[PDB]
Formats: sequence, C-alpha cells, structure tokens
Amino acid sequence: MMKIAILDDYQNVVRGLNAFQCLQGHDVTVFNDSVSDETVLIERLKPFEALVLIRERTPITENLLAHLPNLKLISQTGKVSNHIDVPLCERYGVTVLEGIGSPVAPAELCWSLILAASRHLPSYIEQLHAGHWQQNGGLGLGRTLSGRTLGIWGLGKIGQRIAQFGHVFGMPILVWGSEASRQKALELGYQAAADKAEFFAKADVLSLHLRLNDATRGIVTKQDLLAMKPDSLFVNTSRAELVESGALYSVMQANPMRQAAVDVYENEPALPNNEPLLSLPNVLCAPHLGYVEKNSYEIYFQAAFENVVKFAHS
Amino acid sequence: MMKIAILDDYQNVVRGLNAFQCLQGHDVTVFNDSVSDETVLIERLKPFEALVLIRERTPITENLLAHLPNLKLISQTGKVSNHIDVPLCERYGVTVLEGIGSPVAPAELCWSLILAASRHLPSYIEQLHAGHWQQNGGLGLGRTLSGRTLGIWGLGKIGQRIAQFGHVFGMPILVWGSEASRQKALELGYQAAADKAEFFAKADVLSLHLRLNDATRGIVTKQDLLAMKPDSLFVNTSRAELVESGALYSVMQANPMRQAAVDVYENEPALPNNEPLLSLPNVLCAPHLGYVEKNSYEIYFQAAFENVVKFAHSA
Amino acid sequence: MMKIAILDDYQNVVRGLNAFQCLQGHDVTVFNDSVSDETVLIERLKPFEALVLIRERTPITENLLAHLPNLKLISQTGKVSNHIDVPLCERYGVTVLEGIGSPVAPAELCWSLILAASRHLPSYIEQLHAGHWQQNGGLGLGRTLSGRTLGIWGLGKIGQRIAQFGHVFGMPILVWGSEASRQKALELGYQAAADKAEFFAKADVLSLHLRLNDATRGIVTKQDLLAMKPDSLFVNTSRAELVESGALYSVMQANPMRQAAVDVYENEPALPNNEPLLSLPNVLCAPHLGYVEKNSYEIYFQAAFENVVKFAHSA
Amino acid sequence: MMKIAILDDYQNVVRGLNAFQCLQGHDVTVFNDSVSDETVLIERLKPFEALVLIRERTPITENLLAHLPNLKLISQTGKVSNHIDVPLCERYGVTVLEGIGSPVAPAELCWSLILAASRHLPSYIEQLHAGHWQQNGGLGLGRTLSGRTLGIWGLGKIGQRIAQFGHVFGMPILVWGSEASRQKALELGYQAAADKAEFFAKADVLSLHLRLNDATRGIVTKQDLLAMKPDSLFVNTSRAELVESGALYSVMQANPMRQAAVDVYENEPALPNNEPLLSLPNVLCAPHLGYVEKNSYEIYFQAAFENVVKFAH
Repeated sequence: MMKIAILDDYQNVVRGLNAFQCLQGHDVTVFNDSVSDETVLIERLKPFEALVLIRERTPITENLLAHLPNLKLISQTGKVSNHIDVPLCERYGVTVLEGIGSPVAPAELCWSLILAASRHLPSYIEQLHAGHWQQNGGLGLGRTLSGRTLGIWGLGKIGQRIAQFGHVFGMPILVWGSEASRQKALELGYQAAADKAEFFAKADVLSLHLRLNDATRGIVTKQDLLAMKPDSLFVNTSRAELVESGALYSVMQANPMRQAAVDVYENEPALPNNEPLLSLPNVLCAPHLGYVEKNSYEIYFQAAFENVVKFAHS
Repeated sequence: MMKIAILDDYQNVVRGLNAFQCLQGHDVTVFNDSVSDETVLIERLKPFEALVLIRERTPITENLLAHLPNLKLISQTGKVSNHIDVPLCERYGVTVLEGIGSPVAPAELCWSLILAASRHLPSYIEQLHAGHWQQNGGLGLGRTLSGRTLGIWGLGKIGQRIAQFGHVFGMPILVWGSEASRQKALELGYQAAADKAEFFAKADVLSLHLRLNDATRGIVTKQDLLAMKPDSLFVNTSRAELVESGALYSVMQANPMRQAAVDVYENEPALPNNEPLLSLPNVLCAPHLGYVEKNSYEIYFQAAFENVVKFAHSA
Repeated sequence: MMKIAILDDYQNVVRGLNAFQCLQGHDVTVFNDSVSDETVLIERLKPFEALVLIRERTPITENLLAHLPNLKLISQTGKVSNHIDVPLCERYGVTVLEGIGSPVAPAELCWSLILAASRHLPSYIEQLHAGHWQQNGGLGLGRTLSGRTLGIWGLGKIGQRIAQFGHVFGMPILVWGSEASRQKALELGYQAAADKAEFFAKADVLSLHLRLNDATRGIVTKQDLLAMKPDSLFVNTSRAELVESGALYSVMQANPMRQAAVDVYENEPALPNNEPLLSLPNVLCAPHLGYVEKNSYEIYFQAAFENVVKFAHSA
Repeated sequence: MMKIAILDDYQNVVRGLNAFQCLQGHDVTVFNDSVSDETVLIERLKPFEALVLIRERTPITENLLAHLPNLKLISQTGKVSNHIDVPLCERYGVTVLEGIGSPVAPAELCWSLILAASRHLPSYIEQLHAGHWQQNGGLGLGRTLSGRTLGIWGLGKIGQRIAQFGHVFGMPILVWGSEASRQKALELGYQAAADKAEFFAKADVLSLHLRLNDATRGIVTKQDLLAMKPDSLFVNTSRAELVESGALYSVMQANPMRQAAVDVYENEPALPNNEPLLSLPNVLCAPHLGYVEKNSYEIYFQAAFENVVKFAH
C-alpha cells in the first residue's frame, strides 16, 4: 500500500518485533546507519510515502520536509518532541501521528548504570574473561548505595522513579531544582538542598533528569562538577547538553578517584574516534540505551505501526 | 603480640581499610594471591599464630591443620561454613572465632547482575568501546523487569531485600523454599508458590538465596531448569553446588534464548578455558562480587580483627 | 612537451608502472584524491593540455569542458562509457582517444568475492586479529560452491570466464540474458534459463555481467531479488544501476540469511553512513576492485600513454 | 543411553546441523571453548562415556585416557590422525570409530585464500568500512593468477583439485614431492620439478598439500622459502609443522615484499598474543577454516553420530 522507511534502527531489531506484523502489505525499508548530511538523507528518503521515527534519532527540519515531495505521513514512536514541529509538517502536506511516552525502561536503565558503576561491574567482568579473578584494572573496591546520599535534579516521572529506587535501597534523597520541585520533594519525605552549591557538594550519587530547553542548556557548569565529592558518581541519562561543553571530560580526566555513568552524548552515535569520554576508565558509557528495550519497542511500534494502518485506511 | 596472616586479598585492599587500624602493634602479613596448593600453603603459614580467613576462599583441611603446630587462632570473616571444620580445628588446638556478615552488599550486587543481564549492559558497553553503536554481539533487545514475576528461593537476609527491590521495580514476588520462607512471603503481602514445579514454571527471573549443606546440595535439578520459561533468567548468587553438577552449563549452552547470571562457581577462582560458563554469551558471569564491597569489608574485618585482639589478650 | 594530469589514482601506484616510463620527457602530475567538486577540478586542471582518465572515476561534464581552454586531449583507459560524452568533448575542441582493457582481473576478482562471501572469509579473518578464534560475528558456517547452481546474466568476455570457474568448481551453469548469450550457453553445454523468472528462482549464486545503458538501467527489480532463494548469494561486479535503486539494500537488510557481494555502487567512492550497503554483515562490499590489478593497470596505461604520445606527434 | 561430549565446537554450530537429530534420546553436552591444561580437561571429561572429536582440535594423550575411567568410545570426525593413537586407546579399553571425510571444502577454502591474498581483498574491505576508498593498508596493487606458475607439493585429493583450479585460471602447474606424486602429475598433463630447488625457484604461488609425519616434519626449510621469488605467494593450508619452526615468520618479516597465506598454525587456537604471524601485514591468516563448512560438517557429523548410534547397541 505505502512505501515506508523506518529510520535509525541501529541494532536491526524492529523487524523482529511482534508489532512489525502490523505493516504487512507495505513496502518497508528499515535503515540502520546514521546519516550526518541532510543532502544525503533527502536523496535516500525521496521515494518514501511514510516515515517511522525512532524517538529523536533523526530531527525533522523544514529543509527535510520541503524536499520530500512524496512524503504523506510521519509516524512518531512516543510523543512528538524537540526534533519535530507538527504545524510545520502540515503546511507541507504531511500528517504527523504519534504514540505515548513511557518512563519505565529509562528509569530501570538509569538504575542499572548506577549499580554497575558503583560496583565496577563492567571492569570486573571484562577482567574475569581476560583471566584475572576479581580484578578491575586498579579501581579498588566497589561500594553500596545504602547510606549514600542520592542527589536528584529533575523531579519528573523518571526522576520520581529513581528517587523511589534510591529510598528502597537505603539512600537519603536530596533534591535540587525549582522551589515547586523541592516542595514536591519535601512532601514525598525527601530533603531539599539549600542551594546548588550544597546539592553538588553533598550528593554521593548525582543524577540528572531534566528536559533540555533554553533554561537548562549548560545549567550544570564545570564549577558545579568540581564542587562534587572526590569519590562521587555523576549520572546523566537525560541530555548531555545540560552540562557545560567538555566540562565532564575535563573533570573526569583530572580525578581518577571519581566516576561517571552516561547514556547520552553531545553527538550521537558517540564512538571512540569522536567521543573523549570513551577513553576514560572512570566513566561508564552506555549507547543511549534508556528506551531501547523489548517492551518499550513493542509498545512504541505497536502504536506507531497501527497509526500507519489507520492512515492507510483514511 | 601475635604473628597474623590474612589470605586471599586479591585486590590488596585490606591494608587500606579503617578496620586495619585494630591490628596496631601486631605483626601482620596480607597475602594477595590465590594459592590452593596445600604444600605451598603449609610453607606459607608455618610461622603464623593467627589466621584471618576471607569467607570461603581457602578451605581448612586436616592436612593443613596437622602441619601447622604454631597456629592458635583462626578468625573467620562472617560465619563459619563448608570451608572449615570447627571440631577438627579444636582437635588440633586451634581456636576458631567468627564474625557477623551483612546482607546489604550481596543483595545490591545480585540486583546489579539481574539488571545488567536483563539489559545486556556489559555487552553493549564493550561493543561501544570497540566502535559499534548500540550493538551487543547479536543478543538482541534487553528486557524490562516491570510486570515480570520475580521467583525467589529463600526469603532470608538477602532474599527479603531482593523482594523489596523486585516490588519497587513493579515485579510480582513469588517465593519458594522452607515453610518459614513461604509464610513470611504471605505476611509481607507477596505470593507463595504451592510447590516447586509451580515456582519453576511461573518465574520470569528466578534467583537462589539458600545456604549450602547436605540437604540443599543439588536441590536444583536439570529437570527443574528445563521446566523454566524459554526466555527466563536464572540467577545464582549463592553457591554453584545448589544446582546439580554441570546442569546449568548444559541447559544454557543448548538454549541460547535462555539466560543466566552467576556470581559463584564450582571452583573459585573460575578461569576462562576452564570454567565453561565463561564461554557462553547468554550467561553473565561476575567474580563472586557479592560481599566484595567497602562497607561490607569494613564490617567483616572490624569484627574479625577485634576477635584477634580479644584472643591476643590471654592469659 | 605536454602538461599531463592523471586523475583518481587513489593508491598512487601509476607512477610505479612499467608503462609510466612511456611518458618520459613530458610534464606529468598524478592526482590521488577523489574530487567531485568541479570548482576544485577546474582550478586544479587549468594548466593541463591532456587528461588521462581511469575508467569512470570522474565524469567529464560540459562544466569541466567549458572551463578548461588549454585541454586538447582526453586519453581514456579502456573504452569510453557513461562518464564521458565524446561528441560534446569534440565540440569544445577536445580529442578523445580510447585504449584497451582486459577481462581477466575482473573475472578473477568476481570469483574472489564469490568465494570470500561464501566462506565468510573477511569476518573470520577480522575476528581472528581481534583475538577471537574461528568467529565471524554470528554468521555461522560458510558453504561450498560445489553442487550449487551458478546463475550468470550475460555471457560476454567476463561472464564466460565466470562460467568456466563455476564449472571446474562443480557448479551447474544457468544462463540468462540476450539470445546471443543464451545461444553461447547452449553451444558451450550450459543451461539457458527459460525466462528471467526461472533464472532468479533457480540460481543459488547469481552474478551480473552486463553493460549499463538505457535498456539495462533498473533491469533487476526488487521483485526479481525477492523471488530468489532464502539462502542465495547475489553478486554485482557490473554496475549498481542495473538494479532498481535501493532495492538491494532493502532486501538484504530484511533477510539476514541471504547474502550479497558487490564491487560497485550508485556513487563511488561509496562511504559509510552514506552508502547503506556498507552497514550490513550479510553484504560483502569491495571498493571497485575488478580492474584494479598490476597486469590490468599495465595494459590500461600502456595503451592510454601510447595514445598520448600519438597525439603529441599529430600534433 | 550414553553420556556424550562433543568438544571444540567454537561457533556452537553442531547442534544446528541436520545430523544432530541422529542423537535423539542421548545425553549430549557440547563444549565451545578450548582447554589446553590436561588436569582441567580430565576433570571436565570424567562423567562422559563417549567423546565426539572435531578433527585434530584435541589430542588424546596417554595421561588423558589413563584418567578417564568412564570413557567407552571415541567417535572421530573424518579419519584418525596425529592427535590420536588407536591401539593406545584400545589398551585402555576405549573403542575408536572413524567417520568419512571430504576434500571439497578444504580445496575451495585454499583457493579462496589464494585469491584473497593475491588481491588483498580482506584489507581492501576493512579499509572501505573505515571510510578509506580503495586502500588496503599499503599492500599495493593485487595481481592476477593467470599465467603465473602454480607450484603444488603433494598431489593427493586436495592437491589435485587445486591443480584443476589452477589450470582453469590459466596457471601452468608444476608439482614436487615423491616420484609417485610426480608420475601422477605428468600423467595428468602437468609438469614436474626436476629437484626441490627448481620447484621453490619457479613457483609464483606455492601451495602445500601434505600429510604430517616423520618424513614430512620440517621438510620445508628457511632456505627453501628464501629461494622463492621476491613477489611470490607461499600457501600453507596443511600443517604448520611441515615448515621449519618459526622460519615462515623470519622470512616474511625480513622481506615485506613477499607474501603468504596460512590456515594452519603450530599452536591452535593461534591468537595475537601467541602467534607472531598475526602481526605481519604481508601474511593473510585464517583460523583453520579448511574443513569448517556446512556440507563438510553434515558429512563429518552424520558419520560420527551414526558410529555412536551403532556402538550403543
């Protein structure tokens, strides 16, 4: 019925979902690489009548829209976000359909990074397979989250789940942000940090859960990072651009006593050749794996593909 | 006062513990390798009066005790276990003192393994450093714990904490084991399985939390493993000997859809090319990390070192 | 005498050929980078009176011809084709002379691709250097050619050599194409396919040996690829544009049990994150190597340089 | 009916063979790692009544048999070889059954390495994937086989197929070996080297197809390799021990313009940390992939698994 491109399925896993059967009858091409040039992208996507987007992996610009005359439908996995403007699409004769957000998989993934980093898990496992029992490349002993203070900035849906995890794991919860967020924190029985200085100085584990906008861009300074404890764990599963550019790498390089766990980067795909954080033994780097999960996918693509079907019948 | 040996400190971290202060004004040597060879051990330990053991890393045999006439004290970190024979030690004039363990670190470590394996975290990270974005060696998508049943065998010190974790992760909790474990599960509001078959049938993630003894040796058969869901996660942070010998390797090797996470092995240290579990991509292997943690070490060694000090003031 | 430019010698090997001595007493510059930016090309080629082209690596456009007034000669390695418009060149006062080329290196290279793809050779080798013995990234076992039907579209100078290769390797030979190709097939004792549908259905290994033109542009459709066996190997050492745009990538991505091997692409140089075929484990991608070979290059350039010196004396 | 271990299935591919169905109703365990340490191996293998061996990947030493009291059967894939002594096995009450082999996959693989090396194909592919168009790590232009002399040492089942490939690729065939091999060569219409020295001097591509024994151990010297053309290709898909120890590395290091293609090594698994040949740009290394192929495996394991079935009655 329609020519459909599915973009940025890096792992080639979309075809393996039960949800994929929803696209029976359509002429479907799944792309699995990452095009940096919009000129190249436009030529590639010219034939297609519908696009299925994977979250924010490809931004939909006016230049993109204006040069895809066959495009009738963009079907978005989850809610439309910063990477897509619906009114703009419609002016170009493109319907945008969307799904719903889900905080479950990202929250779980964030906790996994925190536990892994705190116990030096990747290093210990790699060394086990290298033939060195219970070594981790000189990182020393791992530590419990119990009795350690969990610092949380964004107190949204994901931020609240992480705070719940921390509490049940025996962590004092310290919150910083707007007064409204800190008030919510206090009502939930958590602590509110007196200021940004005290927040960064007191957190043993510090996790960011803020949406990126003009108020939040570079809101975490190098100065903030440098005020953290010498054995602190900094966690960013939200957006790398919340942090002053190159500030994370600089601080982590200077102090092998401290650690960080990240899921997001300034440029993605982030690879050893373009991302200096990947060269540091005290930084745990994950490949934007927050929403990349079996249930998350099935839910995302069930909605996205049904939307294609709904549109196909319209 | 006493010449004291500490065995098996692989990372050489004991000397740096706050607890090491308790041994002020004593002659202390901390060994940092893994020696199983008993004649090497006998030569190493001959001049010592006190031995500090790290959980079960070295066994104390009749051969060892009969050739160590200067040994007067074994100070065990945590409880005595299968690695030591207290009545036999006392027969050779050796006093055995024990400490108290903590379930906090092992519970957190077990959860770390469950989440890491569920999300194929080490594979993804490894592949990233090799230059491949969002690849994990062909293992496919990871899976969430939310709404999947956490089968727990044994609701003791560690198991009860694992249930709390599963609960907050939105997992139903299904408990098997002794009658006492099942009663406790219901009293806490969880589910209790009526029998072993139901427990092995329903569990999506199944985690063992049992003491190893003659009753529990091989209590988990190959039959029970094959009865599990074809996409289940099997978790053992207790003892390898709880499972029928060779049965976990057999199942996991033959069924790549299935997954396991282990922290323990039939022989430790477990080495590649030797431990077969280490060659299976569907089995996450950690080097017995459960109790290997800063606060846990401080607790173990604080009590173990104070026992040495207390024994040393005699008579 | 003449200022001479040689374009697109990526490995800078032309300088080292026996044929290069044929240019003694001329002013020769050999370029090694790939420049498609005509602005850079015009600025680079202004002072030159002759260009020596390496097959189709640079198109000669009116834009180039309009802005290169000192150019008198283009000497083509091999014959002219899609990249050059001889009537248009002469209209700008540019003589185009053509050389000669050999089918041997391309035939041998096509076979090398077929054998490498069949046995997963590059992945096995790469994994070996990465420290993984006898691994190939989860592609499983490779396959012998013996017994498998070799499908050849086009039985010309290259096609005929591929058939002789398949035959000695014990492959049935099935031929599709022009009547002349299929007549040759029967006269050599190979099979002629009844139609294109039978050809795609029955070939285990299918290799294209056609010239690209208005008749053969998009002659392989996506539907043709989809009619192939689920464990088949598709081979293109001819021109990517013979196959419906994007169809090969779409089909290979969808079917990881199928395989492909290509020497040629819609845009060359073909680059990662641009050419989608470069991101599939089941497609072997080579950088247009067919004609890139010692003996082949000696032939190309001896004839091309011969025409240069013939033009010098013409004048 | 019988506890069975299949050793050394590196890629874990045996279970997926159609031939595996021949073991329905048996207790089967497959190992995919590689254990050198016999004390470890002894412990691993104690419970098993039968072993299926994959060619020569594991040797059966006396120390091994002497400590495997439950072992009743060794079912060999293909024929017995250097790794196993049958009357020694019998002396310890162990039955050895051998299966049928196949020369098809090894000959094709040998040929694929010859072409791949001649054209620097794996290097060109790697470079293309890293974004470097038509580069190969500085190995230069490839060469065609047509008109180059193919030298073959050993004219058995594999050597003969290699000669047929060579002939069809337009290669003069020159054979060395015993008078038996050379008679066959001339009878097939090929040529025979007058002495060993002419063979190494004249061959453009030189390929070994010999069994390893007392006669053939180190039969190729450092001096023989040195006698070859500076643009020659040396090919060993038989056994590394046919060539003087460490000699191939020495010649290839010191002469970056010569090239070699190998499928076999002194110690297998051969890894970067134990095999110096792997660090040389002018040596194409494959992980003993001669007999590692679908049809070959189905043939090997069909036979080996039927020998288990037949024995268990």
